[PDB]
Amino acid sequence: HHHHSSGLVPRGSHMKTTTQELKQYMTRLFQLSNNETWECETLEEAAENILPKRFINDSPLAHLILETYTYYNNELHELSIYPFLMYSNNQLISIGYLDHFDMDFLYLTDTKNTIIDERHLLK
Amino acid sequence: MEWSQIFHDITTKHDFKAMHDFLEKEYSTAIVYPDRENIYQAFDLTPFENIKVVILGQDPYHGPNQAHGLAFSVQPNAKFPPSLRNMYKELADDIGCVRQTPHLQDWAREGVLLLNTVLTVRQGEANSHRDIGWETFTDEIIKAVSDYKEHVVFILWGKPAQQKIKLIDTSKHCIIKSVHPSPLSAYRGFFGSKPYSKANTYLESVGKSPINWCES
Repeated sequence: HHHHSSGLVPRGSHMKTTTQELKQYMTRLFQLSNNETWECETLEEAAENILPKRFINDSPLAHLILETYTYYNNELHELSIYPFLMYSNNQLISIGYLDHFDMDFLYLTDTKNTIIDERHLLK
Repeated sequence: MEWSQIFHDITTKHDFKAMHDFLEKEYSTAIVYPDRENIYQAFDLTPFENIKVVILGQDPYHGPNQAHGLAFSVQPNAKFPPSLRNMYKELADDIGCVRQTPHLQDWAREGVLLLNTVLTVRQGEANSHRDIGWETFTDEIIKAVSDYKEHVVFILWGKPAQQKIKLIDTSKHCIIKSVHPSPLSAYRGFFGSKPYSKANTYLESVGKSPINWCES
């Protein structure tokens, strides 16, 4: 509820803290300069339009509209990678990054069955 | 019909005083986007009688040197957002021209109402000015466009924009809908959808000159 004030040290929201974690992981995985800032494109969209159909099915994602955060700059555009976060009513739905035509997942759930959880790679 | 009369008709139906005090405090205390004099740029650049196409956005960009009052558009020195990149790619694959500037003011002059559903935002805080009155105002704007124009094109990208079909008289106006041009969804419906040429085809079928989507 107060992720900023629920730890020992000062931090931001769950979204922004998870962003920084995703950023430190992607910087190492892709040898990123981070010479430019991560600009963010925020958008709400039905889960069935932004996630593979295999994970939708008759799960709650069939109807859910997710709040999405896609980070970008000219360096990430050069590598064709787009780190993204997805939420649904303050609950984390997905951590990952688009890699060219693929969609890599570091975390993904349908609010009932966790599909992927590799957040251990982020901490 | 003028934007001023529609705005007044809206003010008769909804009180915007608390919203005014909030926005004044916000602009005085924090960094609000876009600039104050650019809040209604979509209306200033697209007078009501010039509306041929309506493209709905959501929130303005919340980073420096980005939003300037138009949906999807960014300032000339800004880095290209991914959705705008995919819009330009689909334009190249659809009409045949490549756009090099990241602003869409010429689209606005041509008659494309680039309407965000929320018109202000605090710097770096997504949805910070949600649920303060912008939704009611933009819903009424959509209703007024549907009422006081004979035939226009609504380009509805994404599910939230498609939820506004309830406000549009589908018997009068063309509705072009697909998934969002965002890289998260562009390959599930947007690429190949050809919204620009479809809009121009409808405009010519209703006796109106087409949109020049290209640069000039």
